[PDB]
Amino acid sequence: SKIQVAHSSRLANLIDYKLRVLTQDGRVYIGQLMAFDKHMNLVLNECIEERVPKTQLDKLRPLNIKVEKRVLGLTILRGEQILSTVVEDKPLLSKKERLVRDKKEKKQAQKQTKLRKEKEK
Amino acid sequence: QSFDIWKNLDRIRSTKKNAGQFIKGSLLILPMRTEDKQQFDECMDELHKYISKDILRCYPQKEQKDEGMLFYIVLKDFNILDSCFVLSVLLAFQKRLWMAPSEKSYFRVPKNINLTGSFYLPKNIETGSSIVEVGFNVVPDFQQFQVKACHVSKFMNELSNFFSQVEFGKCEANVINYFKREYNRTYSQISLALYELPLIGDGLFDIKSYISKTRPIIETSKAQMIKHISEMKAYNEIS
Amino acid sequence: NNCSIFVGDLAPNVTESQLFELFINRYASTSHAKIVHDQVTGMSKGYGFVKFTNSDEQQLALSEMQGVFLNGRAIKVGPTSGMSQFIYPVQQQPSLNHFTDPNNTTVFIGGLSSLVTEDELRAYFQPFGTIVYVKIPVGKCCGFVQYVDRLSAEAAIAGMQGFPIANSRVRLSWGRSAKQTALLQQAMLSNSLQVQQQQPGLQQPNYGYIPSSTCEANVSSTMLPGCQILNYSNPQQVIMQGSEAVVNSTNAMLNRLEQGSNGFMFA
Amino acid sequence: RGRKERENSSQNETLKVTCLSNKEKRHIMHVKKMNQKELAQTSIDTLKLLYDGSPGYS
RNA sequence: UUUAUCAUUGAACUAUAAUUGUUCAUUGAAGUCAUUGAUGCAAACUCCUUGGUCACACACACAUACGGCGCGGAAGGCGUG
Repeated sequence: SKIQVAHSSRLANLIDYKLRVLTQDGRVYIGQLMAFDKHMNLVLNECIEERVPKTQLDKLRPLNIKVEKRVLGLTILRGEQILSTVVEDKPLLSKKERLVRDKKEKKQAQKQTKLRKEKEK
Repeated sequence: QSFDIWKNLDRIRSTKKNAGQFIKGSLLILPMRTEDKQQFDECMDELHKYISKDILRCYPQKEQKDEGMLFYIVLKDFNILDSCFVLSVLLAFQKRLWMAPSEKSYFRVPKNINLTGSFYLPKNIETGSSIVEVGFNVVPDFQQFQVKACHVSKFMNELSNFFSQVEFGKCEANVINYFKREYNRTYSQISLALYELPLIGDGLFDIKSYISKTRPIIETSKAQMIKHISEMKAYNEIS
Repeated sequence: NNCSIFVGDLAPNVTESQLFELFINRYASTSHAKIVHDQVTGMSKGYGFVKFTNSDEQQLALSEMQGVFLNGRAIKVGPTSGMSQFIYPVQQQPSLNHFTDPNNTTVFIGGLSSLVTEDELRAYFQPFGTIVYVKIPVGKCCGFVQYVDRLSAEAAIAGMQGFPIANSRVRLSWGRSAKQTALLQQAMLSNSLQVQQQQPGLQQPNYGYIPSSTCEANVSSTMLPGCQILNYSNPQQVIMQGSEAVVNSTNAMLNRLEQGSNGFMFA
Repeated sequence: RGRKERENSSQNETLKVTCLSNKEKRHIMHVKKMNQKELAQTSIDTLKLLYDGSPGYS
């Protein structure tokens, strides 16, 4: 889908990407990751869960496929019953804009620590 | 036109623009009542000789009242002509017993009689005049439809214009027994309500507490009425 | 105006009489005063309302009692009443004529041919409801039909409109009584005020009476709600509604047909 | 933009822009914010006080 | 296009079943709503979020197939300090 996912990136670098994560059933969840852990428990913002019916599976066996989509919103999915994750869609704001946003967050956090040091005195 | 059923049947077969196709998922229920059974049986045997068993079915009652019987006539997967024929025959027969006891013809309709009747249809209808719908029906599932004061040809034309516009579909399988149980339940409720009619005074209203609950209140209301009459007399007095 | 002031944080030994003495008769005139006590204990919660007629006297009392010694504590007599989108609607009044009175139940009839009697005019307006008098002015070709109910007057106007009495079309409207018409004529001859008075009510609620119900005629009444309990008599007093009312009405209408076939009454 | 759109739009009319001062728009937006929050917090409570004497109110 | 509960008995009954099948009913345990329901098929209309809605010109190039020799932005590969 001409996204060109990064060639040397991991889960700390794939954050806030619109993932298309596959499970053991095939119940594909599409949404933005915002956190993970050692067991790969993924929170998913604006997530949608898509499946294929049993009648559509005969047409899928060797065209249009009518998938069943349900809307989950902000969910938190476990890492046991998942199989694979890919990157489907890029986020809204770019890498330089995320860098400027992270510098603003660091400056705001340093200002908050200076405010806590001023309130402690 | 004429007063014969078969001539209007030929006319409604002729100029209704290929009306031989029936309606997919079509159902009609006509509950009727007869005073006697023996006169009904010959007309119903002639109807079963004319109309097949798969299209039309009949359902008797349980003989609870022993005087007024209740017979269901269920037309299932019917065409537009057989519906008009069955409704014309039954609407002639359930009024010929009161108007013409000496005519003695189960398929010849006289001129002095007007066809006026009531038939149920399922709720899943789509219409997108003499036959009207009803407001405040008594059946939870079905819709009652009324025809009033028509001749034979007007009855044929109005029933054909009604069934040419309505669209049926996807009826429940044993909905006939459901309608039987609901109809018997509703009319057993109103029969019990008529049974409650002599039991008004002193029977089941707890009169011994109801007198003492309203004994000062009606007295104070009567005092208010006497004060109202006296104040009205003072208001209308010139003096 | 009825300005309200809310006194708060009062002591326990302060009844409504002490609050009425401290509120009224001190450069003001408090119309009402009530201390909000407990629902089941009877003790005062320390709060009370005082409603006065004038707003200036209540404002002066709230300005003078702000911090006054009230049974060993403060009075706190600041006002309770007086940017949201939702406000209650407010209206003026139609100055109380005989059209805009909802209790006005007497119908002015006109357009008569000066030929109908009083009993016949009673017979025109009898089944619409109970009635009190059917007197008409002489030489004025008009009259007055006063009922008890207002729905009976609505039914009488909605039915009797456009009905020709003795080859003469009727004119139905509202109007006052004879004494109020004499008062309006006495106040209009000098043209000083010409003010009217509202017709008195029914002192509602009234459980027993059923509107638009007539009865012409011991009584063992069960007072059941499906039937009728009390009714106004036909001249007048209050009668208990018996069970043999439709029988007496049927005998009365058969007697009326028998006496009207011959000519003993025209009504 | 297109040429004929410019000859059509610049000849029809010229509309008037309304605008307010700082304290006026501040007071109006504060009243609109309190109206939005009082509409977000309110709800219709007519059925509770309209069936108050009903036998199944308890 | 496809489904919308079983069992005992009564008046007939096809019948290897816990009378299965046909018409009517008493009773017994749970008893998805949905039949305008569910699946498949297919077209048209409308509305939402995104962009460089950018700088010059409305132009005759190419077998080594296309002068990728403008100012940038978004994603990525390779190389150097």
